[PDB]
Amino acid sequence: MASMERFLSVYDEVQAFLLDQLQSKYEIDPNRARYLRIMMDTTCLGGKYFRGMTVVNVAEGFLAVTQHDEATKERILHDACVGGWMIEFLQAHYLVEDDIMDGSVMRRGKPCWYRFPGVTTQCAINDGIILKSWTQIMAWHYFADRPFLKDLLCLFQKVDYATAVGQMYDVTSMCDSNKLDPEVAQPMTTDFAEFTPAIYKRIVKYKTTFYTYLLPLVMGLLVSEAAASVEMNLVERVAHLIGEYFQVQDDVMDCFTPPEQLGKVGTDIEDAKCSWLAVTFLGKANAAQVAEFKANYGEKDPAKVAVVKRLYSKANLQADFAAYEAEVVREVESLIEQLKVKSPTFAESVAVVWEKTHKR
Amino acid sequence: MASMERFLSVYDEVQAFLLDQLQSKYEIDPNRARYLRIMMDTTCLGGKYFRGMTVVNVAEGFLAVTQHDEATKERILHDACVGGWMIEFLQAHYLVEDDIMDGSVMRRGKPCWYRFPGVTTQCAINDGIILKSWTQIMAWHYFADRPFLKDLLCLFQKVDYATAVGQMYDVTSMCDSNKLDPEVAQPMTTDFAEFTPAIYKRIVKYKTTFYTYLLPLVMGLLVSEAAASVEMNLVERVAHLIGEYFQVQDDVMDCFTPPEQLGKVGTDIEDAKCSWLAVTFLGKANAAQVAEFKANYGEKDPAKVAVVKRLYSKANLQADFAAYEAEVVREVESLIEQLKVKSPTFAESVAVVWEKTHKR
Ligand SMILES: CC[C@H]1CC[C@H](N2CCOCC2)CC1
Ligand SMILES: CC[C@H]1CC[C@H](N2CCOCC2)CC1
Ligand SMILES: [Zn+2]
Ligand SMILES: [Zn+2]
Ligand SMILES: [Zn+2]
Ligand SMILES: [Zn+2]
Repeated sequence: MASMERFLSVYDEVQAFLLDQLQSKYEIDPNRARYLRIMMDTTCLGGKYFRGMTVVNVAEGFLAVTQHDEATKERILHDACVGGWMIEFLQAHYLVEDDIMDGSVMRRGKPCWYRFPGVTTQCAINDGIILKSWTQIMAWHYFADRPFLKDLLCLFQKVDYATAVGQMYDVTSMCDSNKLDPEVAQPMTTDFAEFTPAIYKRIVKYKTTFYTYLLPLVMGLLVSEAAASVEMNLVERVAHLIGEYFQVQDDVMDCFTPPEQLGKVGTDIEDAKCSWLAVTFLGKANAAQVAEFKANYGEKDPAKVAVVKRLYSKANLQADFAAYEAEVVREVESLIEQLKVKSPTFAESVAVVWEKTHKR
Repeated sequence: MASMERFLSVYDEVQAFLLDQLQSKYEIDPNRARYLRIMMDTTCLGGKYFRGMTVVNVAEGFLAVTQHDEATKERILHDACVGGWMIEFLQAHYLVEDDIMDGSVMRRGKPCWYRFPGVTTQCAINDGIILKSWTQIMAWHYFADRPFLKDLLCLFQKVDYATAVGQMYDVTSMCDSNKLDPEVAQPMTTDFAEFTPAIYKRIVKYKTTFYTYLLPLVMGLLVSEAAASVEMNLVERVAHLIGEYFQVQDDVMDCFTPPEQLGKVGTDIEDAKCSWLAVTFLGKANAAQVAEFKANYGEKDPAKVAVVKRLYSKANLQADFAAYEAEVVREVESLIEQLKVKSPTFAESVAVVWEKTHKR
């Protein structure tokens, strides 16, 4: 059975489980069940399933090099699908709540869940809570007797928390740290002193890399009972690196990829986000250019946003991107090596992850 | 050591742990640590700590009848405090997100967290996520080697999910079930056919009783290693009953307790909530009164809200409350009995829970 077909089948099975348990154990009625099935489909399906599929792909790699009964291979693949769906639903939880937080209009060329006429923010916040609770219901049901249950739950729990901290770093990235104060409305930075490479790195590492790269790779190891084929410090370092790279790309596309191809109107400029472009720009600009950046950044006025766009386009940022890109290709290859020692299999999965990221 | 002093001390210890781990392991900076410490204090302190204190009180009851070393008594009390704080922080998570969902202004005579000038909804949604993640960080840290770890986590997980489902039942309680549809904006019910005792009961059971009553009692048993001193079906039935009773009181006070004494302007009438008053009113009203209720309910106009208030006050609802109150006193006493068999200790704790609820 092809891996995608398997992964999508398991969604139908998990959905049916969740909804069936709502009726048999939570006293739900058919119309509320239907609303939650619609919610589930709309918030969880539609992407490429990169994150869930990585869990499957890692597990399929160990299956080729490890002796097992047929029934065990099937169980391991089924566990990888369920775990992959836990990461997809975790993502979904975050997408729903982030879109509410940020006033987003569209994602994947379709309205944000909260903007659906019969949803509203009042329901969408809680819909998002339910999405994350589902991930735990899946874990406890499907993995109740698995030796990896504790490690999976503890790992999931740490990644979730990192992601939340990451969101906090992100939403506060345009404030002066020393000005943060629940009692006082937060002004945007005037100096941009906190738009550094290290600070950017901290945002991206927590907000994205933990859930997008670390968790799918390690989940694959956990369901394969194969955490000993790796040096965990290496899996960390490689995932952080691939993760950062991926966010840099999204940061560049927010600005420069047409809204139709992007699936949303990018607003990082008007939101004053600490993006790769703003940081990298500020790292090379002269005093006149820094002045002009400061006069136009984080402002809804399209002229001022077009001013920021002009500075970036004129600053030869492609040269900086290319150089960052060469250094990451370099470091990632070195990490794949250092992993190839213990597991050609895992190094190969990490190689494929890297390729899908690099080639998008 | 008095139990409250102990419980509050453990908060300072857990806070210090959480914040220290953010700095040593999540790369946090002092001003973001301060923002989260403020967040934590403002969202988690200020109530009576009924829910967390019940965990402690249950455990103190078993300590009086069970042989243990001093060091073990201290460990059990410390575990009960931590677990009690997990329920308090779970509550906090829900209060923060609910207040955002509902457009609330005040709770406990102070502004809702999201309304604080340097918070905003963009941050408060995620602050709420962090609050719930904290409960898991506490559990994994403090209970890492405890035999009850799995049962605690699985229980916590089910209660959380029930609470979320409960919120869904609550926010949709004024819609016709057959009209729920993410694609279509939801009109308020015109027939009130779903304002029944059974339906009300389903809302309250999921939204409130699981986290307020079931979880503190069972957590106390779990940390005491004492789940065998009880028939779990009885602990369930008694908690549902005490839980319903408590919500009926809050439903009555939303309407009839002055805003200064209540700590918020009650809006159940204008929100068209399926409250004990609306259900009980509709269960005894004549055709003329039902007409008048339908013409005035779920409307911001203070005259129409004062019209609903007049109907209730004229409908002799105190007679219905008194009768409900006698039947619950009756059934709760019967349940305490049925529990007294296996554990005078646990029956006594449940007796105290009941008294604190009944006497408020
Ligand atoms: C294309 C890169 C995107 C992927 C989605 C990322 N965040 C969405 C909301 O919170 C979770 C993570 C932001 C970067
Ligand atoms: C005095 C009774 C109150 C206690 C708080 C209840 N809910 C608040 C928001 O979600 C969690 C539960 C509503 C009833
Ligand atoms: Zn965001
Ligand atoms: Zn982006
Ligand atoms: Zn509410
Ligand atoms: Zn209320």
